[PDB]
Amino acid sequence: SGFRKMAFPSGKVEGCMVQVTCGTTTLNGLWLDDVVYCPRHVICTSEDMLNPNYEDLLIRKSNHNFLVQAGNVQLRVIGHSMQNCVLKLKVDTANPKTPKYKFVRIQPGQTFSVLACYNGSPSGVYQCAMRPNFTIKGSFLNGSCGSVGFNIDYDCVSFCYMHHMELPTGVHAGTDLEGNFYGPFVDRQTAQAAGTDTTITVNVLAWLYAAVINGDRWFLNRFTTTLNDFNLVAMKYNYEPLTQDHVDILGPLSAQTGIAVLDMCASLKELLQNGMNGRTILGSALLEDEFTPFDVVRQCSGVT
Amino acid sequence: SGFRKMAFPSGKVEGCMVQVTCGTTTLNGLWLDDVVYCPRHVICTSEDMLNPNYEDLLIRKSNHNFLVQAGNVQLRVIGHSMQNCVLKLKVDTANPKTPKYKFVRIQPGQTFSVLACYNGSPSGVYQCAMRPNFTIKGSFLNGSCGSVGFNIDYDCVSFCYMHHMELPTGVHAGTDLEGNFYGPFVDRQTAQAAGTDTTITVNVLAWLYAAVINGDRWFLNRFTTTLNDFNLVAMKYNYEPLTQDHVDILGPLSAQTGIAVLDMCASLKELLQNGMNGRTILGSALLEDEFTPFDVVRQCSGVT
Ligand SMILES: O=C(Nc1cnccc1CO)[C@@H]1COc2ccc(Cl)cc21
Ligand SMILES: O=C(Nc1cnccc1CO)[C@@H]1COc2ccc(Cl)cc21
Repeated sequence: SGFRKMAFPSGKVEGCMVQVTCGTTTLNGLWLDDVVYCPRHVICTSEDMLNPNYEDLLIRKSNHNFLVQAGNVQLRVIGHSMQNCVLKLKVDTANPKTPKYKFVRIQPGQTFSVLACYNGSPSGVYQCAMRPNFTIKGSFLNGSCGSVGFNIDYDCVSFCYMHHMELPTGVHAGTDLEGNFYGPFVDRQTAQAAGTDTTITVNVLAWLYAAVINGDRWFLNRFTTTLNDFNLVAMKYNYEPLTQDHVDILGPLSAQTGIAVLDMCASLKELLQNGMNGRTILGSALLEDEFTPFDVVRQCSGVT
Repeated sequence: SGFRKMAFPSGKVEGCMVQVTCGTTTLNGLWLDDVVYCPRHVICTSEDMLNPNYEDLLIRKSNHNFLVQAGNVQLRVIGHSMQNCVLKLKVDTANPKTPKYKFVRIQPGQTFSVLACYNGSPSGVYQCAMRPNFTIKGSFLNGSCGSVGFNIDYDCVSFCYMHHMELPTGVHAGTDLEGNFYGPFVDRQTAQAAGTDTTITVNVLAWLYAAVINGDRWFLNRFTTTLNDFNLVAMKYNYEPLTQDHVDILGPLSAQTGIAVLDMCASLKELLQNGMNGRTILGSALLEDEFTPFDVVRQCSGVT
């Protein structure tokens, strides 16, 4: 009973957080095995962030300039390299708390948990979606750079995001763990356009299924629609066009509830065209798109 | 930049979760030092839950009937006692992962994080408020009993909630860590009235301050109100009456933003009387009451 915006338990990731300091800049690093990963802009001053030449800035740094600390534990840096927008600091000690892990580049519309950190110390955990425009709407202040996003599949942490920047619009941008930005962003203090964003249709439908499962059913109607008709409505309301691949991933929810995917699309069509009429769905007065169909299945079945 | 419903990092609590089995019933326990705490209904069958005589049911149980497991680790039970609605199982080994901790009974309107667990394994973490009627609107399925709610103040975990029951309305009830229920509830399968609930006014005001801090300002107006006038509106809309104690705790947010508490009350008054007019505040289309003023200060300053 009930449905919440749930994050993965963060313990496995907390054990990996370290503080990295280079010169006067301090941010967070991720210590996995004998490597610490962090945003390459740890090597910049504020003066450098205008248009940093990272290759030249890194050439002025030696292993001993990267101060890495995990609480009392001071790590000895024996190598450094830049890969895209991340620095990889080789340390002489493998992290004893390294969980089973993978580095994954997530697709837009997928969800993940963020462990917000400051000075290498975890402050909170929240779940969010990678927007279709490759930004995330997080909660990050100065010092949060290097905080990571992840998913967990039994004992394996799949790291998918490392925080780098807040855009002038207040939304967030970052990279995968190989240092490649999600979206068109560059690690420089310049105003940068985030694309037109859309609502993640398949996630809204998944959440409507979660609502029916939990007893919020008022939005179910006597109608049906087609993918074509539904996509005309999706385009009008800036929703992602629904494909057969999205219908296929909604199969388990359709099977469990007995509500055909296109019938749920007709409920979503009516909600887009008429609004919620002052009512709520799972405690929300808007259509929620931060739950994937897999998240709904996991939460509704009790997966650990 | 940004404001999210953030939970505390759950690692310190994950290290305390164990599975407790008595007969055919399995639920979660909390292993702190050499004691495992769990709901006393672990000693019931479904047949017993109608009107259990817990004293008589526990008399039929010996230490060896309580099977406590923490992954591979099997714990040896050397004592058992019932305190209110919790069982305390003394084990021969202190939990090496016991964090610094306290047991606290929270007040209605306070917030905390829940680590939802099944079979002693953590599945997710979310933040919620203890409703003014002493229920919580969580996400719990069968097997989640014994999952705990907590807050963290630097290195100290204050445990405040242990999950026991889902009411027929789909809301949740549980106890403090001394086994005293929050609210009028009893651990028996009988339909039980949860009181009339109200919206946590001081938390809505705190969240409006968080909104202004983050740039959502459209709801600020040219008006002011008084505590008396505001409380007539609060009563009409089923909000908690605002007191000077609530105004006092909003002091830091008022000081930081320069918006007097009674001016923010006039914005809240206009939102109650006129609705949101199809607009949103911090990504919500309703007035959010699950952030306390302390939560807003912590999140807006970056506390670890
Ligand atoms: O954005 C930043 N930090 C930040 C991140 N998240 C949240 C807040 C902040 C600073 O208030 C810094 C300041 O400007 C740049 C430009 C490029 C990069 Cl890669 C990083 C930064
Ligand atoms: O409520 C329960 N479990 C539960 C909790 N949270 C979520 C779901 C469930 C079961 O679906 C069980 C079944 O009925 C009773 C009556 C009294 C108590 Cl103390 C416990 C229980």
